[PDB]
Amino acid sequence: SHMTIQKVHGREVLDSRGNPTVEVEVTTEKGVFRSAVPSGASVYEACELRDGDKKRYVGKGCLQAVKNVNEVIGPALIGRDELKQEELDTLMLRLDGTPNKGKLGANAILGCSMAISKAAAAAKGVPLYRYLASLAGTKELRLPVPCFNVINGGKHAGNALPFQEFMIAPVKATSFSEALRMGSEVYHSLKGIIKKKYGQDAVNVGDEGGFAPPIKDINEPLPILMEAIEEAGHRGKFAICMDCAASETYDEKKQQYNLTWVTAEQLRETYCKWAHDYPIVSIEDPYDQDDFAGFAGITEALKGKTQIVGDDLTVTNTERIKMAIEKKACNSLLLKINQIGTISEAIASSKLCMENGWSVMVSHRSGETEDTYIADLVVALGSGQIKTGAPCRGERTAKLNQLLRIEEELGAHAKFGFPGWS
Amino acid sequence: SHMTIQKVHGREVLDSRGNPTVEVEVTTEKGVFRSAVPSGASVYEACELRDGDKKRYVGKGCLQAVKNVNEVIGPALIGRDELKQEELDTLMLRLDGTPNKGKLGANAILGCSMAISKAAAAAKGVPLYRYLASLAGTKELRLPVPCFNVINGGKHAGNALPFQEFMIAPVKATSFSEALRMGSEVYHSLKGIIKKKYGQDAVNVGDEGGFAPPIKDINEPLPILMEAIEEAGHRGKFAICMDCAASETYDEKKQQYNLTWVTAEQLRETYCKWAHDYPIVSIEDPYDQDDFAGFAGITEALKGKTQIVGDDLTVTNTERIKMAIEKKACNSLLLKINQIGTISEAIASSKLCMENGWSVMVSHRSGETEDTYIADLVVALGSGQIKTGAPCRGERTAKLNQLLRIEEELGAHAKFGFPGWS
Ligand SMILES: [Zn+2]
Ligand SMILES: [Zn+2]
Ligand SMILES: [Zn+2]
Ligand SMILES: [Zn+2]
Repeated sequence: SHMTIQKVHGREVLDSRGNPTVEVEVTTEKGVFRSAVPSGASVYEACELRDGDKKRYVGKGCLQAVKNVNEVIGPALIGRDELKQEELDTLMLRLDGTPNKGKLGANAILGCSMAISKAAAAAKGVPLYRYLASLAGTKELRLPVPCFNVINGGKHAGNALPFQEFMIAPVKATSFSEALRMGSEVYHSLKGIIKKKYGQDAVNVGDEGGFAPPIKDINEPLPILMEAIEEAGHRGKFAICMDCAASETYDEKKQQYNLTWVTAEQLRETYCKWAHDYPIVSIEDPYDQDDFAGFAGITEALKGKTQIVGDDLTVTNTERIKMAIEKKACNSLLLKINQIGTISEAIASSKLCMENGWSVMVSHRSGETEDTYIADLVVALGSGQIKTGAPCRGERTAKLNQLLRIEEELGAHAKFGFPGWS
Repeated sequence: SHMTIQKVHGREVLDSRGNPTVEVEVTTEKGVFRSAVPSGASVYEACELRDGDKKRYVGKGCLQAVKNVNEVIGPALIGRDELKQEELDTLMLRLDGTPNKGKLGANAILGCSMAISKAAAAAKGVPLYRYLASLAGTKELRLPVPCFNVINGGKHAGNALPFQEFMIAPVKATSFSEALRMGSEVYHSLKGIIKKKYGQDAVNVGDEGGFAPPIKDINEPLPILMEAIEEAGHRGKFAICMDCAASETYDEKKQQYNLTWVTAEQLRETYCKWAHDYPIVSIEDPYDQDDFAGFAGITEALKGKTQIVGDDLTVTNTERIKMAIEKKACNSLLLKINQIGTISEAIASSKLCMENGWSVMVSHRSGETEDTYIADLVVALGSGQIKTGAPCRGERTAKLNQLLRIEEELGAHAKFGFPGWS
């Protein structure tokens, strides 16, 4: 019939770091719907298909993934009812036939899954976040507390700092508008504080908009963030979220954490000390991707005070998530749609986790685009936690602006934040 | 009647640096059309209205500008035919009544002018760039050579480098696709070259996605860019564009250029030496905003080999442009829509310049957004020269991706590049 999918086309585009990624457009009677796939540039993840042709983009081309969209998936979608998300996502999973989307590519299937949901939402006559909420059966929509990336370390910075991300979050804000503003003002106080204590050539930013100051000391980042919060004029209104990415400094051969050498229990120490002294309400990957025992041991320890977020642990993987749920290895799931492959599965994983008392933090990827899907997504799941970078760089601010638009659209009574952090 | 403007709404959003700016939406029977205003964070420019309220965004709020959209311009636009660009833009100029748009604000009028053109294009049934080309009477559309920002100096970097921007341009590319790819690959070779000669904590990027290495030497940037071009594998396919922003180091009290102290004729020297030895096909603001005599003296000197681009000289100002045209102070106009205020005037200035043999380089602003208007604009004017930053950072890549979409849409026969640089 009529209101059916008419065209499906994919193409190569650049992400925020100059690397190619996939973009898909689904055309229907109501228009053209386009979605772009994020990239993290980093085993449990769904397969991201790259050309590997050193002649183009240093082998990072996505021509094969685009081709799979234009030649295999697209033609199977022509004529189909875009309203059937689960049915269409299932078709693509079956079209691929492998557990990790290795034949067609997760970066080929995801663009389609996303664009389909956008076309279906338009067909229904409601914004994306509303269509996705009904899809996820979400009872209450809500604007998330944005966790802004402001200080980099580890593999991220040519620093003396081992841990990865240091974030600030306006938990006490009463609206996303105020939240975004506060985050912004603090980000600027920080820029000025870092320029004074490290120099002008120290405020340039990393992939996520945050700073990578030459921090040569480990108990320096937290206090500097408190000072920036203080100076911005928002003392007591923020909390802190960390992403240790502890795997990047762990080798079993030693069962060591070279920060110098420290171990787990001798690590669960630094954490507790930082979670007792600072308002750190969330720690991501405090341990290695497989140190389950250590994972669950820091989860019940900091329970009620600091959520433990799984990333290199859950890798947004179904099997991996259930292993974590069973061993209580963590209580917060970082949701990266491109690590799983489809929206039906992404939503399924969020629901499974929330059903087990877990919280969900929707996040971006190191390599983002002007795409704003996760903005509508985080609101549709009503999780109240998202991480799309510092309030700097277009691929980050595009999401923050979309959240502003969603709030305005919902009205003064729109709910804001994570109830456990307010 | 029917296909008329139904709603006009403005709001505050964040640009790529965390600072507020204006965004406008024009709703018609065919949909919602939104455009965001760029910001350069820097006398001849049209007025950018800021709140000046230190309580919000350090006085950078744009509530007054948004309010002017929602309360003065918007209501005057309800019911109007969006097809009449010049008529509607003229109305807004008259609504403001001041030569510099100081009553309503250039950042209030521009969003409206832009969104109106988008709504009119949809009403006509053609993409934005096509509607704008007919509006500008452009005879031949063409994809521009992108001039990528890769090395920062002056007020831009805590460098020992005085001059502002150093850009690379794939002039010999045969298509925008190839152009974007080459630019990207070189950008990556550069990242690796700079990391080796300056360190890991030296590849973080500036506002425009480029690098601000600790270059402590002045004849270092050019050779490093040639090396990066060479290594990427595109020897002889690139050219170089510079933005001296010579005003930032000039004080008449002295009539000096503190690079140390050098003068004009003793500056026109370094330029010539760099334009004789390197493939520098374009120099922006080689002199102070008022050193006309020096401006025209370097224009006929490097004529045929290196275009002289006016920025702090022309400030996209009508009166300023005519003074330059008369004295042959330069031959290339940097086009910044938010420096003038409306699309009719922006297009008028481009046509006036091209009619006098000048070239036109459409550009972004230090503070951009996920907006992609200038992508369709540069193509609509058929100038073949645009500058939207390095192939890094979403507010820059969003434009580069839009250009990719425009090319694909035009077809294999689509023209690419600036004929004088090919
Ligand atoms: Zn990170
Ligand atoms: Zn992580
Ligand atoms: Zn610049
Ligand atoms: Zn300039």
